[PDB]
Amino acid sequence: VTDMNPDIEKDQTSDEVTVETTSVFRADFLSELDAPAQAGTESAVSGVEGLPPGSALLVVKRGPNAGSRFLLDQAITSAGRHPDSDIFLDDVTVSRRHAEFRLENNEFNVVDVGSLNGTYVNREPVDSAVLANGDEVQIGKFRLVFLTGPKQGEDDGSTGGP
Repeated sequence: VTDMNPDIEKDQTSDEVTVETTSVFRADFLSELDAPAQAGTESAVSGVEGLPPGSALLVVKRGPNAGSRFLLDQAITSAGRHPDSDIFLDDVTVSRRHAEFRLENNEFNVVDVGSLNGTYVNREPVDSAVLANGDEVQIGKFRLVFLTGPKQGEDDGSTGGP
């Protein structure tokens, strides 16, 4: 103890405990959200928001880790602080998982199991909310919006030449 070259005979002042709780901050209570501003935007060239190739994903728009996603290409992914799952958000903020996006009834959903910062989905706490088009979920302290091909049915159309 007191390693890393004992020549550094310096501490803060005292104390030892700092990370007793998985890290708290930013969560869907005070900041990021602020107003019901829903961003109706597609992924530039598209093809990764309206995706029905047997896969769908929630993607964290922005929020501490940001840039992330639940891959629901498999029947269920653990979402949050994860050494090994799929959706890891910094792996420092969430109680291992806020949710696991379980596919039941052909629908992917977020199952709240208690996340450290707090669980919300569209400003409301739920049990298991369906992967939807454009809506976003709070896991810990990140804003995670989900997209998928399924929406209103897919009638298919290759005929579109004016």
